[PDB]
Amino acid sequence: MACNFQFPEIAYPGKLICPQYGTENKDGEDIIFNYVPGPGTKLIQYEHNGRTLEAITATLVGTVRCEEEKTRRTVKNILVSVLPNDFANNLPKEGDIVLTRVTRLSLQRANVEILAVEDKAATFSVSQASSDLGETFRGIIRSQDVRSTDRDRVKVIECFKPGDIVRAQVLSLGDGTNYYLTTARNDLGVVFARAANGAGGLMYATDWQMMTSPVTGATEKRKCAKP
Amino acid sequence: QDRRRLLGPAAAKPMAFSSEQELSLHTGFIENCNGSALVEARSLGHQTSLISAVYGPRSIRGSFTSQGTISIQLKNGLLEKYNTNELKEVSSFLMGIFNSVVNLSRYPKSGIDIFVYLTYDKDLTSQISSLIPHCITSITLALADAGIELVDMAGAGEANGTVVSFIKNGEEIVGFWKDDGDDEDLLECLDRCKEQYNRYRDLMISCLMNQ
Amino acid sequence: TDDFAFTNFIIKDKKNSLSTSIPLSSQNSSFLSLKKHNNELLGIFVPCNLPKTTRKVAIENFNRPSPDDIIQSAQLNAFNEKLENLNIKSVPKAE
Amino acid sequence: LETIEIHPITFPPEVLARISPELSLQRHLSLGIRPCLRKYEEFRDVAIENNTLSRYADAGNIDTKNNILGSNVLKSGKTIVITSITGGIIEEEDIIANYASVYPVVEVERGRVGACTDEEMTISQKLHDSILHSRILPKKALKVKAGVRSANEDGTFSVLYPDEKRKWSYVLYAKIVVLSRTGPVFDLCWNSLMYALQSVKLPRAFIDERASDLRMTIRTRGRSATIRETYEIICDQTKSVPLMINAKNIAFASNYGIVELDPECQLNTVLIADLDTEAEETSIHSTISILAAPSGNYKQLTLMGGGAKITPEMIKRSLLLSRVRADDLSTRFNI
Amino acid sequence: SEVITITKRNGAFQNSDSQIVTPGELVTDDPIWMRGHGTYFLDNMTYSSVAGTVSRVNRLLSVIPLKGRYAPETGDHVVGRIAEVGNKRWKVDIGGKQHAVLMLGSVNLPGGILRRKSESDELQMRSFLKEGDLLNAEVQSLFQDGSASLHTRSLKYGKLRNGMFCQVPSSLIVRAKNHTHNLPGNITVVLGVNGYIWLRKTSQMDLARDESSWQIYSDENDPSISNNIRQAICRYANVIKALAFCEIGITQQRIVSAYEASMVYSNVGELIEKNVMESIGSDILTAEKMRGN
Amino acid sequence: MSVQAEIGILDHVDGSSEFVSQDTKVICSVTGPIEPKARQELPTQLALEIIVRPAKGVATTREKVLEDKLRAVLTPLITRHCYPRQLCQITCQILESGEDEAEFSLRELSCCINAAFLALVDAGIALNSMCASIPIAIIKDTSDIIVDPTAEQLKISLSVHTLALEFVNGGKVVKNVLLLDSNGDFNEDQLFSLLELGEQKCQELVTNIRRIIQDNISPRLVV
Amino acid sequence: MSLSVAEKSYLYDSLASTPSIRPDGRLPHQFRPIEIFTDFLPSSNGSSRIIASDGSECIVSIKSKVVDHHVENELLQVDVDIAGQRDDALVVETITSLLNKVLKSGSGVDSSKLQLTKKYSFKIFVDVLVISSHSHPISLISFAIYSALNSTYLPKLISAFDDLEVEELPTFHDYDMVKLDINPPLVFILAVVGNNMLLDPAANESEVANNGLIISWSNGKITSPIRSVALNDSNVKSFKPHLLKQGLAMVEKYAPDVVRSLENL
Repeated sequence: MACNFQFPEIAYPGKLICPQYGTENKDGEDIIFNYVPGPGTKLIQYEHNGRTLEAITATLVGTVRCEEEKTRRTVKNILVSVLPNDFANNLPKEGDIVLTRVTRLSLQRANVEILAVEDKAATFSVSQASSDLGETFRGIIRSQDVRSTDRDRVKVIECFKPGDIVRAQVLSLGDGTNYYLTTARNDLGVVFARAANGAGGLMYATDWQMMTSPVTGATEKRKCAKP
Repeated sequence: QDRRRLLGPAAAKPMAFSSEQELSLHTGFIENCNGSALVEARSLGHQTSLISAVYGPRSIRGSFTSQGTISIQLKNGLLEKYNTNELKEVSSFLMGIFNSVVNLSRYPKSGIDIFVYLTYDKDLTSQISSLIPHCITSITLALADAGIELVDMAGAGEANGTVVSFIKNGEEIVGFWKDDGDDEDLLECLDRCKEQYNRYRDLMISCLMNQ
Repeated sequence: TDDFAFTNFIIKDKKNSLSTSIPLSSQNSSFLSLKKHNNELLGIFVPCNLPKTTRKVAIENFNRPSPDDIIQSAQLNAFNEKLENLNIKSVPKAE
Repeated sequence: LETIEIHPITFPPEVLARISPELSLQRHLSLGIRPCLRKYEEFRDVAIENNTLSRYADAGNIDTKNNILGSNVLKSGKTIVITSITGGIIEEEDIIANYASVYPVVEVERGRVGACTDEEMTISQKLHDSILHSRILPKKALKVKAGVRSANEDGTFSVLYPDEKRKWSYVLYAKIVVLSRTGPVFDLCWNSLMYALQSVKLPRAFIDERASDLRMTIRTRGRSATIRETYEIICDQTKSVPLMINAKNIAFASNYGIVELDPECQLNTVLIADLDTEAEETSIHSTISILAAPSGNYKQLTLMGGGAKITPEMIKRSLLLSRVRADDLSTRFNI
Repeated sequence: SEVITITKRNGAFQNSDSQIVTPGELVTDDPIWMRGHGTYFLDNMTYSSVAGTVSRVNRLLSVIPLKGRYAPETGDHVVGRIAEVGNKRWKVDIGGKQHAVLMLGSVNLPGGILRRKSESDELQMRSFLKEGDLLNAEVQSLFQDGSASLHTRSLKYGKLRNGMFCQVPSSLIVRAKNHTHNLPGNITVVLGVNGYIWLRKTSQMDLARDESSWQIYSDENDPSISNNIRQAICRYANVIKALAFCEIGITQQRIVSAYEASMVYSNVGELIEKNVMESIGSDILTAEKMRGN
Repeated sequence: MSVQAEIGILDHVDGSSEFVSQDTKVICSVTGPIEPKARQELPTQLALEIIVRPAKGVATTREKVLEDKLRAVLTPLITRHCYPRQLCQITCQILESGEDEAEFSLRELSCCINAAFLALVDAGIALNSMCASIPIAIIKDTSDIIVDPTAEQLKISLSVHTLALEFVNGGKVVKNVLLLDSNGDFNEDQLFSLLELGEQKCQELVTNIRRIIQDNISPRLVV
Repeated sequence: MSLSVAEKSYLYDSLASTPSIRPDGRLPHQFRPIEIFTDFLPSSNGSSRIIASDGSECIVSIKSKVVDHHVENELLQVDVDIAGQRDDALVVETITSLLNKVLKSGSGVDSSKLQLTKKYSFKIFVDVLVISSHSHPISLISFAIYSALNSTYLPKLISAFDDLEVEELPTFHDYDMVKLDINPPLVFILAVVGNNMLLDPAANESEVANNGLIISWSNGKITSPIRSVALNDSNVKSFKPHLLKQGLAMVEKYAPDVVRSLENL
């Protein structure tokens, strides 16, 4: 896509998007432009014409979209990012959500196997990892992130059990041993669970901390997901 | 026999015995894999089909690693017979090219599992040198389809059992192989293989353009 | 205009020209291109099992909930009542 | 309560299955369709190409780097099965021990770096087992004899045929690899095996004059028995006579599921034919595998009643579906 | 030759008494001595336990090792590198029998003096110090495990940068509290007790004796390292491999005399060859005999 | 004889049994609920890791096919949700097959299934229902069904069939069929004959195992 | 990695400039001190112990059998085995391949110094034990094989066998050995860090290098195998035709001197 007067509509690996520095006069006045890559781009080095050249080169097959982080006019910083199963294009990282399932409950924490990563929603992907396609990796939900209205005395047994399916945002990468989750927001928590502590009817959220069993007649308390 | 697999009678022994090419590409044709490619090359000499599948980015947690890594399995064809060691060499070769082409820094704790299936090779008329363009064509396509970052598309020719891989429009070389070619082929081969790379470059770009 | 702009143009035109745009003769004896387009059940390389449009009816069933649920992701009264309980508690934190 | 909301947003089918295959399966089931979004009693279509991989694919080319006896590529859904059948040579009614078996390796690729996994090994042995109990290959057929290959001093060589001391039988393997398994693969492996087996030819085999007095001088550093006779037998594929096989005992497989639908568990007994997605493989615990042959003979039914109700009424319908599928495949590829 | 050195041999695989170098042999039956390290006993009869000499260290006549793994002590200042990064400590490789510990109450940090870090996380530790990074740290208390609690706490202490690695046996350098000093050509050697040697261009912290506070554990390689600076460091590290080779002590004056003696040869790669390493060590001994020490 | 069963014979293991069926002889142990391995931790479920080891030679691929067959049957027999995140290792050692191991697995399998039930009864792990399994062949000489066949009768088989059924509400109402593995040629009228007979012959076997466990448990547990 | 971030940049700068000074401080044509020790097995045909300056040690041993060669298409078998690695890790088997191809018959090595009559060849069993590795072994193995194969003594034939002498197995003289002359290749490793091409990387250099080029010298000239390799994963870059042509030129000049010094001890 056009963003100025030098952008390609369609890009591919190894194809220039734009020069590292630009210029155009808007209102009789030059505006130096300073381009940097983000995800789906790299700034790659070159020599051409007997001089060093540096340039913005697409890495991924897609539409060339502009976004921001922001001579005798300001420099304006334009990030360059070419967005295009797709677990090969995201790994768990910050600001991606993951779909996780509790593979062990513990005193101040919960090991939760990652079965899927959400696109950075309306655009969703599924992890290639499965317990039937082999390999596992896990991240941790802590006692501190369960809620955030009260959260330093709400234990994870009071809100979770094993086998519950939970949507959580990856808070940080953290330590190399785990991914640090947060379920704190009002759109994260248990997507669904099964009554009778993970053995009964399939139950869904009917309050933000109660899931009504359709087969026992009773509420099974949790932390819950919301839209 | 063995505990992990059935191997039938063990005192039993095998049977004793008695641009000049067209590459047509395909992708995204089988699913349980993040991207796949198919390369069939036909030539006077021999016709060949190579399948590739690339699995992951996968997380490899319980350890922090400086950056990601690439792991290459070649699998012996069902109609071609090679020593395990040669497959290792070629795996090692391809890894060192891919190390240079795939950018690895957007992905901490990464291992990528690449599978090269060297399924069919058939002569109508070493050998392992000849299929290196085709392996490099296949795998690149697959990394592109999945959404794995790449510096430039990787691609190579074969001139006289000599394989030279370039990126950046013939300008840079990312690998060199010579095995049982003739002494002082250097100019002929580099000129001849540049032609080949520029020619298969655009083919891969046009496969990626139907999607 | 600038020297930068000219070099950029020469390089970019060089890449664009590299690809060019030739069709591809198939000459496919493996039959992979039909497999790629599995399509419906009235397609190519599929058996028939429904004489109706298989996909479209499924898609339609997708289509009826999605605008309704995505917009009404906090418009129902349960959510609105719950938002107030969060919002009241939320306030002493901000201030 | 009574106003409603707090159900999460809509997830695509795949993502829905990763989240809960129990859930995703039942939801699909209510509209009357499989999770692969097709009706219960349709299947996956089967496309084969044969002799595109075998040694004997051409008549004007016999090349010595090839030895593949019979071969098939079979594609169903996205799941592709490549079968190669390969010989060896071992010097040696209705009784099970007069029928022989293929000694397969079945290799499955699901993203596992290995190829020695518990899922693939169980397949391969069970597969040896099916071939035994279906009675396809009588041991008389691999029991071949040898003629004479005598070289002349007339600068010619005569390899003399019997009508096709010691005796020999062949053995049969199958190297079957699988790319992008999405459901139960067993039946795919079995379908392709047959088209291959009916494409198998066997090399001819010959021996020299005074074979029983040819020497072995290969073993050394004994201790006695380091000079002896041995038989030595090359195979020549300049002629190959085709496999003698029992057609009646050819089967073609199918796969079934038995599952229940409950309307309060996506908040009787329902029959699915064949399984294609992850969601179907995961949670259709009651399943019947049938190999049916296309005259109303059955060479295996295996029911695994993993928990749910089975009335035999479902079993009675599946044995008919399987023979009619068997009849369809049969006529479809004329093999 | 001109281009290669080959020490030439063929025909074979390779080329008195001393105080108790076999355990199982009777050191003493005295019950007041031999109570310390490198002995064991049945009764008071002590039969050695290691190889070495008997000699009085401290208050006790004791078997003392001939050579062995580096042993930490309090007051030592050592140069060493990160093996592991944890949630509460770095594990440090000093070349000892196990790893030494370096932890959060014991570490100066770039961005202040202790700032840029508000909670413990394995990440926040890791950003400053990566595995394999090299850093000069002093021994805070020696524990009886083997383990040594280390500390960085000055603005001279912390990362070693702008240099080249060199390494020796730890028993062929002088044992002192400090041995880190300026040498001619204005390079500084940073020389621990553990055998690890960093040689770098004289920077602010070592230039202030004759600092930094945002560069304590932050990565930075100056672009202002020049030709003659680099060559000085190659020659310096080489002459140090001559005294190492010759199995004598390394004192700062031996390095300066060695450095100057090596200049009859005009190219720096000629100074790793054996014939020359023996000449350089022979010169220094010759200087020690003429001088009187 | 016909069948004999004993429990409690092994003492170091959580539960155990010895199942003998004529020539065929299987001794079994259930160990657990015990501490999971990390690869065999399942979230809400008890894990099963079953091992079948033949008397002659060493276990191969065959015993994995058997493990799957056993695992199928055992997963709704043992209450999975009774222990979450624990493993149970069931180790079934065959002391005599007395037949040919590759060729026929009819007696071998039926015996393992029964010794597994008993061992689990001794173990104390929850069991929803009674399971037994009986071996059924068809011999070519009369071209007809012979129930609970001997080693000789197996040789002259044209086909062989094991069935296992889940026994509730008095251990006498067939709830479900957990297995019916019918190998060799059969046509439908035989197969429903094999169910019918199958039903009654199972229910006898259930009576006999039922009886055995009472008699052996009763001097132990006293009041 | 096992080095510092700081250390790698210093090196990169050091090496990449015009002088290309490095911890040894060699110009690009010079080689570190190696020690050749030979003939220490009286049981083997020939044997070799080579100790290098990084403290890397290879031991290379030559055993044999005479065999009919018309049922064989291989005469030299390399088995490589690296202490502290198993018999099937990727690097070990890739080294086995390289070495087997370097030593492949009729390709830079004789297949007529190993035959004693035109029906019988000696199958030379090269068996390589690496005692300590922490740098690449292949160059050192190449150099060790040279000294070995010029220390390889074989059985001397009793009498001039024909291929129709009596048509029975060849049979050796009891004591008398034949010296084996045979000129194996010498593998030489070149390293590229910027636009600078340097002979013989040390460990340290290998860890910062963009790529290297393995090339071999047989018979007074350069010859196949030619192979590029990437001597890290994480400091890798690409390179130009002109730098590959300068590395040709460099070996052609500096190789001959080395072969002649190594040949006579």
